[PDB]
Formats: sequence, C-alpha cells, structure tokens
Amino acid sequence: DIVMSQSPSSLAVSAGEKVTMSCKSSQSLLNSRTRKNYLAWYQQKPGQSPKLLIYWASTRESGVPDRFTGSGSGTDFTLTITSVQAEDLAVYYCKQSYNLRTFGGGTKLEIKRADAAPTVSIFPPSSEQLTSGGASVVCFLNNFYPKDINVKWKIDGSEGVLNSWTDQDSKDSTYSMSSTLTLTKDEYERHNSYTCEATHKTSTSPIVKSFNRNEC
Amino acid sequence: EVKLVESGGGLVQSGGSLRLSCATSGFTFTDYYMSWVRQPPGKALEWLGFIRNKANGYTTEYSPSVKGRFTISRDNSQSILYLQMNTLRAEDSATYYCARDHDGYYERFSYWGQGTLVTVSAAKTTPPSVYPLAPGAANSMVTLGCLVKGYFPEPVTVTWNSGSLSSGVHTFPAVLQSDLYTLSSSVTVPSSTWPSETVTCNVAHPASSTKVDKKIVPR
Ligand SMILES: C=CCO[C@]1(C(=O)O)C[C@@H](O)[C@@H](O)[C@@H]([C@H](O)CO[C@]2(C(=O)O)C=CC[C@@H]([C@H](O)CO)O2)O1
Ligand SMILES: [Mg+2]
Ligand SMILES: [Mg+2]
Ligand SMILES: [Mg+2]
Ligand SMILES: [Zn+2]
Ligand SMILES: [Zn+2]
Repeated sequence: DIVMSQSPSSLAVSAGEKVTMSCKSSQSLLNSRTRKNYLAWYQQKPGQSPKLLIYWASTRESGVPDRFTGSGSGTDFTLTITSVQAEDLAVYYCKQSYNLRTFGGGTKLEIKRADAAPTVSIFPPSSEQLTSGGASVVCFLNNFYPKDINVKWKIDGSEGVLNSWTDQDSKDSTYSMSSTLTLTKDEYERHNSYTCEATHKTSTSPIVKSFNRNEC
Repeated sequence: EVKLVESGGGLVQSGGSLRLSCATSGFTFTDYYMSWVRQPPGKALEWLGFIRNKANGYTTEYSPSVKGRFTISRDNSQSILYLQMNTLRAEDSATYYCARDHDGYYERFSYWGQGTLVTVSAAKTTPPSVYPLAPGAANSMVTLGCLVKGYFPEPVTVTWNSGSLSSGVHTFPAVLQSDLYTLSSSVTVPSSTWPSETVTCNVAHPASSTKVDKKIVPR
C-alpha cells in the first residue's frame, strides 16, 4: 500500500527563523511518464480547512509566499519555511497522488515567543443560570506564553472544573485558557469568596482574581 | 471565485446511514475529479475516495478503509458531489471535506470546502444554555464573554456583534464532560465602549437549529 510518514510530530520555532520538515513515502512517487513526483503539501491553520501550498514536490502554488519551498524526490521530501511568521502556525500535511491518494500524519508547527504573563478575569454566575439551580464561575487567563499554566480555585479561602486552552494566536503567538467551576446553587449560596489563582512562570506571585457574593 | 460547500453533517446512531453533499461553482465541474477527505477531531487527514471526470467516465475509487460501505456520486447538471455513508460507527465521527482533485494535467487538490461535522453516537440532541459573562465590584480595557453550556453534538458557532467584533476574540474549544459539551468565548474591548455601546454574542447550534443573541448587560 503506500505509507506516508512525516517528521517531526511537532516543533516550535521563533519568528524570523527557518523551519524544516520531512515527509517519507514507502514507494517512490517519481512518475516515469511525466518525470514528476506526485507529492503535495497542504497547510491547515487552527479551525480552517487544508490549503494547497506546493505540488509536484517543488511547484509553489500562486498566492503562496516565497518563504515556502518544497524539495526532494522519490521517497523523501522536505518543506522548508524561511523567515517564519506568526501566521505560519498550522499543521502541515504531505500527500501522495501516485496511486490513489494518501496523506501523511502531519507536522504541527508552533511559534516560540518571549514569555508573557496572563491577563486574568473572573465572572460570577449569571442570574439566568442561577434561576435554573446551577452556578458556573468562569476565569479567563488570556494572552500568555508559554502554554503551561496552573489554576487553583479557592472558595472562602480553601482550594467540577472544566479547563480549555485555545490554539496559539496567529497574530501574537500567545495562548489563552478558560477555567469553569460549576456548583449547585444551594452550594454556591453557602459561601462568600470565590477566587481563581493563576500561577505561570512569568511571576513567582500568582495572579489572584476574586469576587464576594455580598458585593454582587 | 471557486466555491465548495459541504452540507449534511450532524448526529447519527451507530449502524445508521448518512448522505453528505458538496455544492460547487466557479469552475468547469465535469473537467475535474473530486475527492472526499475526513479528519477525526485532533487527528490526521484521511483520503476516502474520488470520482473521476467526464474524460474518465466518472468512475469511482475508495480507500480500503471505506470501500463497500461508502459511495461517491455526482450531479453533473448542478455541479454537486455526494457521499453516501452506511453502517456508521464511532470511528466515522469526523469533519468531512470535499476537495477539487485531478483535471488530467495537475496533481493537486486546488480547493477544499469548509467541512461538515459527522457525529456517530446514541446520545440525544441537546441545545446549549447560553450565559453572559459580565464583570462583577471589579481599567482601560474590559473583557466580556459567553458561556455556551451543556450541548450535544458539536458544533456551535459564536460571533460577537454579528461578526463586527473579530479582533480581541478568543473562543475556547469545547470540552466534553458527562456526555455534554461546554465552550466559552471571550471578547476584549475598550471600557469607554462598553456598556455605552452594546456587546452581544451570537450563538448557533445547528443540530437543534438554536439561534441565540445574548446581550452582555452590566450588573
Ligand atoms: C487518467 C488516468 C489515470 O489517472 C489517475 C487515476 O487513477 O485515475 C489519477 C492520477 O492522479 C494519477 O494517480 C494517475 C496515475 O499516475 C496513472 O496515470 C498514468 C501514468 O501516470 O502512468 C497516466 C496515463 C495513463 C494511465 C494508465 O496507464 C491507463 O489509464 O497511467 O492515475
Ligand atoms: Mg489574545
Ligand atoms: Mg464546601
Ligand atoms: Mg471494485
Ligand atoms: Zn463558607
Ligand atoms: Zn478502478
């Protein structure tokens, strides 16, 4: 069958630096009739469809930046990105069309940038939720780098949580995370102080955001 | 302008069937092979099959992963591509894309649709509750949000001010917890602009045909 394999699985590169990624096929993709390699590269940015970048191994599609170059032949192929930009964050797939079609497993390109502290916001439950008998408390930790972050919830001073990270931002290369604590209304109404505390490598001091039910 | 648009995705039970469509314009449809490609959430693209062009008699080919279970057809009068899926299983849950394929000359998929999400599950459709996130008691900038809680299946769409607020928006990927998804979206604006101007999140959950506008009101 034709097995397509890519390397690395993932990597991170700083803007302005060079990116190199590899694609191997189990059979030569060099078509003897046309003497071209039937190997294409696609870029898939977060939440978007794949977009054609390169085909016949080295032909750059119109509208694709000069910084993307495809190379190689037979069983081994390379996509090179020079002077990588923040917007280049994506999964990159190679695909053979020598015999039907088969995609590689992809390479995830992340962007390395300077450490950045999160901006933290806390939100009390809405009255339209409380009327239903539930109480969700939400904390947004926005625009930070790197991705690893710790969130603790404290209720009346002591430590049902959904955490979600965004994909990296295409413009500033930061991450954001939402943490949701869900309680029953009966439990919510027993306590006064609700606190989310974010600890990130950017400070030894946790960022603490809080509200008190009596001040609502 | 080339357009490809998939439709027909949604929730179906294991063992069930579903047919997807892909409407096209902006090119000579019969000149082109057309492929279907799927992608399970967070996983790689998988080529499924193609149907050839007029020159090659509109014959079909399939990955062994789906041969005998999926069928590709095309309406050449209307420039529409179809995928008939039978005996669906958990592993078929994925975004399905149509892609314009070979023309006899170029080896490339030049264009792809936006994709349509198929969920194979016994779970019921459940519309979201949508709750505003307004600051408590608590700056140059202000951050607001909406919490889109307890829905099934994916997806939902979230916009702010009918898409006029796009900068400074973050939508947090849905997380599944005890059989329902919850997602949230944040928007950051200058505090001189809210609450003096209206900020509203617009939420749609196609499986339940839910449409919600939730104005973010100061407490
Ligand atoms: C039009 C015929 C073949 O094209 C496909 C196909 O299976 O339909 C699709 C193409 O993307 C590519 O995979 C080619 C494959 O390269 C075989 O194509 C050639 C060849 O390159 O040798 C080209 C012309 C004739 C054909 C066969 O000998 C007879 O149809 O081989 O296949
Ligand atoms: Mg941001
Ligand atoms: Mg307690
Ligand atoms: Mg057969
Ligand atoms: Zn207490
Ligand atoms: Zn055949």
